[PDB]
Amino acid sequence: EVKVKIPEELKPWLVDDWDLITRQKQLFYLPAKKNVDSILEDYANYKKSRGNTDNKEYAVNEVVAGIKEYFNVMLGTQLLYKFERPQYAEILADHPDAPMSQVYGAPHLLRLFVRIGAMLAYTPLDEKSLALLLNYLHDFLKYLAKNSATLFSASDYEVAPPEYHRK
Amino acid sequence: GKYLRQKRIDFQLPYDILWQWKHNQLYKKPDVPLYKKIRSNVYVDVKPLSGYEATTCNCKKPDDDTRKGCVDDCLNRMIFAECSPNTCPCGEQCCNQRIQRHEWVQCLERFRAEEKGWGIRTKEPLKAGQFIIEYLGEVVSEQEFRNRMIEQYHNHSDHYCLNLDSGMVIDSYRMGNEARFINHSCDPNCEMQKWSVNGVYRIGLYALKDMPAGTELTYDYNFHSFNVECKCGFEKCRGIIG
Ligand SMILES: C[S@@+](CC[C@H](N)C(=O)[O-])C[C@H]1O[C@@H](n2cnc3c(N)ncnc32)[C@H](O)[C@@H]1O
Ligand SMILES: [Zn+2]
Ligand SMILES: [Zn+2]
Ligand SMILES: [Zn+2]
Repeated sequence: EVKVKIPEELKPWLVDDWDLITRQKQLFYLPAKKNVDSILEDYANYKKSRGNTDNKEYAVNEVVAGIKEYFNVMLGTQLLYKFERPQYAEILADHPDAPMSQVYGAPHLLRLFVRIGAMLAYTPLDEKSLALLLNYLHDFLKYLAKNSATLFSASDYEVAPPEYHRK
Repeated sequence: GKYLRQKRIDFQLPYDILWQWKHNQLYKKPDVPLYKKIRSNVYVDVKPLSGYEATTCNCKKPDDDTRKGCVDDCLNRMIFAECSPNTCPCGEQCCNQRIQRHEWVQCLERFRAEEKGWGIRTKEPLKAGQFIIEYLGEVVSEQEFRNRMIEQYHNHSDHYCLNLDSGMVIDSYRMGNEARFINHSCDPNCEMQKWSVNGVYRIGLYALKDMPAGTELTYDYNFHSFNVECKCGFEKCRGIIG
């Protein structure tokens, strides 16, 4: 009974991401130059400076925590193409005690919001902040869509090395 | 649950975004050409059997385990066949199994051509005679390709197809690989070679010369039997593709 609406200003970038990963065999520069942690902190800072002074910040930080948790729990299993799995294994091996929110960046964060609705409506990891995240995700997506130009780009992708195809 | 062991599900974009892209109904059409990527040729109604098989090439496996075998001194290479991995005396040092071993050059970058639409470049230098990538698509008959051409395909201006000698056509309009974006040059730097892999015909791209990183991959359209319907830049440019 929950479905997340991706902004219309973001679907062409999802098409570009699918084309760059599955059909052009390119890879996102891991670790990201700006990881999910820094993006969430940027969103928090952008939400602080507004009309309501201090009477919204607790929920903002809690929503950031929920977003980071769902990303860290869904990345390696649901937010990965088949071609990115060797890169994921190498990232896990080289950086074992590093949550995915420190490694991946904007495109995988976006990919989270196309499948999180399955876990929110059926296997929520926290039922105490479930209703808050449902309230805030359709504005976090608007923030992402407003910053799409600086967050999503083909510059962060590189052609995969020839030894990668052997995995 | 909360508290639930996830099961690996490969990511694929949702149906609506795919339907919006395929029907040009989104905020803006992404600079992405609609084609289905395949790993091997799809035999629609004909199988491009080469007519023959390979043999044992008598090539002497080099003492040094790193020297490549069957390098321009092989019998199978003289009949355009790839050595069977369980009969080639060179064993695991055989150089004449590039296609079946899927040994691409993984330095290919797509880009928007200047007056040709799409193009492909290499992000790494390539020695001469090196194997690039196989031209993938649907292996169709002459009659089936005429069907698809006259009553199904509208963009005849840029035909996504390569021809096989036996009247068969490798149609890459709907399904194929990146090799469908390689355009034409009267003075080419690559070449399309037909090989007998496991008794079936395959087409591969090979370097006609040494080339540094950043050059566009081009091959001659006239030397390959199909253009039944130009601004390359060469000095002796043939004006139009033909
Ligand atoms: C199989 S497609 C190759 C990729 C194609 N250029 C594209 O944008 O998708 C072949 C078509 O590319 C175009 N083309 C090839 N060489 C060209 C050139 N030198 N100048 C302008 N167009 C060219 C021709 O229209 C031809 O039909
Ligand atoms: Zn040999
Ligand atoms: Zn051999
Ligand atoms: Zn020309």
